[PDB]
Amino acid sequence: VNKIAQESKNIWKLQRAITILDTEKSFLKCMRKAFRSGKLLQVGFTPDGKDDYRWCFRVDEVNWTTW
Amino acid sequence: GKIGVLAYILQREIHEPECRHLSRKFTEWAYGPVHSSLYDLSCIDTCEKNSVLEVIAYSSSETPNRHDMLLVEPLNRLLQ
Amino acid sequence: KSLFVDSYSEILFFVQSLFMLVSVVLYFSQRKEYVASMVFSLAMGWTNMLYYTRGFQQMGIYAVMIEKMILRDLCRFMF
Amino acid sequence: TGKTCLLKAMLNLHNGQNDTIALLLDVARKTDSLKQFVNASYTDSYYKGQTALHIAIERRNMTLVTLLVENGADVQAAANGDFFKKTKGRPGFYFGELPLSLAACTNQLAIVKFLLQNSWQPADISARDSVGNTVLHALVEVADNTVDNTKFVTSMYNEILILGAKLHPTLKLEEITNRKGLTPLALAASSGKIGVLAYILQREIHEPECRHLSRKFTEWAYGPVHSSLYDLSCIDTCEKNSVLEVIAYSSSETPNRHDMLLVEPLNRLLQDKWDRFVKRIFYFNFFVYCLYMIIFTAAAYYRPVEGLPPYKLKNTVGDYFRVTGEILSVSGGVYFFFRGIQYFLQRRPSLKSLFVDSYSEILFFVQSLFMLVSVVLYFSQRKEYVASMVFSLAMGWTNMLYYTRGFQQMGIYAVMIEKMILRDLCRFMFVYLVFLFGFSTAVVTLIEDGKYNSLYSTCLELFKFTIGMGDLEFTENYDFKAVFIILLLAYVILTYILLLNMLIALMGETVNKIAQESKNIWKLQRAITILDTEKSFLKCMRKAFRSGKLLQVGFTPDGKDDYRWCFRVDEVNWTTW
Amino acid sequence: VYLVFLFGFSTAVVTLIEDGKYNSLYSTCLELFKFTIGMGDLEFTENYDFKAVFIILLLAYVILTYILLLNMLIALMGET
Ligand SMILES: CCCCCCCCCCCCC(=O)O[C@@H](COC(=O)CCC)COP(=O)(O)O[C@H]1[C@H](O)[C@@H](O)[C@@H](O)[C@@H](O)[C@@H]1O
Ligand SMILES: CCCCCCCCCCCCC(=O)O[C@@H](COC(=O)CCC)COP(=O)(O)O[C@H]1[C@H](O)[C@@H](O)[C@@H](O)[C@@H](O)[C@@H]1O
Repeated sequence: VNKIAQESKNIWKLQRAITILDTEKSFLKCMRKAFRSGKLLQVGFTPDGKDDYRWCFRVDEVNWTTW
Repeated sequence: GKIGVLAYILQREIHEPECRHLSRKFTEWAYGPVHSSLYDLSCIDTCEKNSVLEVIAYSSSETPNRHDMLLVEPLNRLLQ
Repeated sequence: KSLFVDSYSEILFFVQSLFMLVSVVLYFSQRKEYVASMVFSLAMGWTNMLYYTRGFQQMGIYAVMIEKMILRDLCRFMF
Repeated sequence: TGKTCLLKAMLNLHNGQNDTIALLLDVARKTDSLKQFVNASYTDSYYKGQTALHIAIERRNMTLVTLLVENGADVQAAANGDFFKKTKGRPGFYFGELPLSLAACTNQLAIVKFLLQNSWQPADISARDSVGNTVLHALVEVADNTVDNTKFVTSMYNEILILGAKLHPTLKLEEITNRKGLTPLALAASSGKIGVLAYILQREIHEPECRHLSRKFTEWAYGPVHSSLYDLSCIDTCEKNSVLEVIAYSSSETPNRHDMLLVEPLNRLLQDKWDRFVKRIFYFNFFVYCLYMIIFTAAAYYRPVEGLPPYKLKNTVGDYFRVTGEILSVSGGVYFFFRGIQYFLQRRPSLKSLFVDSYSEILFFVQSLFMLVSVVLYFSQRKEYVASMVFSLAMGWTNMLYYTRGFQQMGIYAVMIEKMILRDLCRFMFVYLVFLFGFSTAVVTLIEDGKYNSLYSTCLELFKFTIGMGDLEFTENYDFKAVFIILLLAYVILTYILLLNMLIALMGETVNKIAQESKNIWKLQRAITILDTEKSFLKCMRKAFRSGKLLQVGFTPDGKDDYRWCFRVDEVNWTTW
Repeated sequence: VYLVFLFGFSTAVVTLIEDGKYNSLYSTCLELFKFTIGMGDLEFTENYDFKAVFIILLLAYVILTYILLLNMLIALMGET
């Protein structure tokens, strides 16, 4: 038990990930809300004049250094 | 199971002209110490065949770091 | 080999169902031994309840620890 | 949104420069007027109140700050839009809404000093935002107990105090309260900002005309030895938010509520209070409770065995003693009942703090409830009162462990018992009960027309394995003996060999990790005991107020002298002669 | 701690019992002690009413002393 704590957390997270993927693959209801994060424009400037919408996922962060 | 390369790619941010579009991590706003980043998630959440989540989850049990790869930041937050 | 070194829960649920089906066959085969099958399935069914401890962080991690104890320490000790 | 061209230009700076800003300001001057232009601000509910000065500060552009202030910008413009509120469910950044608090919250000391000591419009250092929080309150808010954050927050807090004293010697910044009545010290204590609290409580300022601001003073220092003094104002006692009261009666969600009492003056003060005042009272309370439980045990043990209570009192000594003990036991039950109600009413727990914390008061209340139910059944002519009474009796004896606090060795042991029950026994009992019920159902299904053949008897019979009494051949009323024995062996292996030994391993793992947490929790438990004792006190005793009214500096900002009830701590150092 | 638990539940059980073979603080104290050494009968008497109360008391005692406290003692001695 002293040695498998982190391994146990990792395996649990993997087991939950498998459950999630099976649920989203089955879904029994033609639900599209399983597709998360929203179709946002990251740059809006591809190598050509077009804009790129890339389904990005938002993460807030706070840092008190490197002002 | 090349966790290092995966960790690099998923949060790659390129600060120069004509190579911004190559990034997969973008910073939208940053007021003070607070800033809101955006991860790409193309071919992570869903795609034609090889979604990264599908590839890791349905790995063959011999991949070296199949347990650790999900600790990479955007994947952990996305699964939660 | 991947069939047995990994995906234990699929095996256990499948074996539960196998015992159930053998129970049905014996039941309609006019053998009392269907009871012998049924109880085994019943026992396994309740132990397979632990499959659902995932989704609960404390209990899921605990269940993984139980799994690993069975595979490593209980196996060596029992031999 | 309502943003003007100036605000658009300010949000687009190239290496901190944008020449069109001075162009727009000069044009505004020459057109009609500037004061409305330079104070233009957003109107939408998200960025409401944001103005160019805020943008200058957050961009860390000194030049624009100086220019905008010079041109008559409002240094008291409050940005109270939704992005500038706490609002845990939305993104944003709280900083106190004011340019001075914004400068302080972003580690920009030069801008703070300029805003305070500019020629055109100096900032009001005592100003308060919509929440009532002034700069010091905001600085407490932005703390998160991390090293790099805490360093600058403590430093800026120090510097703002120095500047406030120099500019307004008669102003007492730390005495300002927000809408909640909290001073920055009380706010730091309530919110668990242990770093800032540790800074404040032992603050020492070595310079003339700022000595009075310190809270740690050195009276004499002969050689390596020197005797320091801690202020203890608003720690030991005050109007509302005593620091000890704030920490002890925290809502259990405060991050560092266990750690905050490790701060030196608090720990020494609590120990002094204990030894001087509370130790004797607590021991006496323990003695009284022991007498109560002995009397209750004696009353219950000698209950009559005839049917149909209540029972006629026999004119004999033993029955007089029995009914006397019964009356006293019911009295004590009522006492703990009303104490539980009083605790609930005074603390008003929000139905989660009622269960996730304060287990002792719940247990004593439950004991008293069982006593009252016992009385009701007793006079209701039901023998079932016995069923109630015994539970109360059992709980009463186990509640004796409540008094293991106040003993350093035993209280830690009691805390570890609590943690074992809450973590490891709960997880084990869930899994064990799943296995037990599953195999019980299997075995009782196999058994037919036997003595057992029933869920209760088979469950108990399998449970006997856990206590080392499993028969392993308790019945033959089945067919397929091989199936029966296989089930029992599998149950034994899975539960007895694996799970109990795994429980031992996990308890060993847990004990290795909760040593310091146990010391902190025990210290907190004893602190709560001390505060309750000094709060009730039943005699109007003034010895509870410790440390003695000493003169610290004797030189306030005016010629008055300061008597601050300081607490003396003697210390030695064999370095830095 | 163990003696507090033992005495508390002994007094509870001997209170519940009436006019039995045990019906005495010593006999019940010894009988509950037998659980600690792995010899607890768990049905040592029926001289009561309220069987559910009796069995609930014994199970609570067993859980608190045998399962919790003894394993806790082992863990603490390991730390020591
Ligand atoms: C007569 C009665 C006999 C019953 C005997 C059985 C008792 C336990 C029953 C409890 C049920 C728990 C369960 O359902 O199975 C547990 C483990 O079961 C065992 O330990 C079998 C011991 C044989 C988790 O199974 P899982 O599918 O998650 O396997 C994990 C992969 O998924 C994951 O990707 C990783 O590769 C990870 O390394 C894998 O483990
Ligand atoms: C039929 C018979 C059954 C008896 C069942 C019960 C047996 C145990 C009886 C032992 C009595 C010990 C006791 O009297 O209670 C112990 C806790 O024991 C339990 O775990 C009860 C589980 C229910 C201390 O409770 P405490 O009030 O100190 O809670 C702490 C706060 O005070 C502190 O400020 C912190 O917030 C900390 O996080 C809190 O924990």
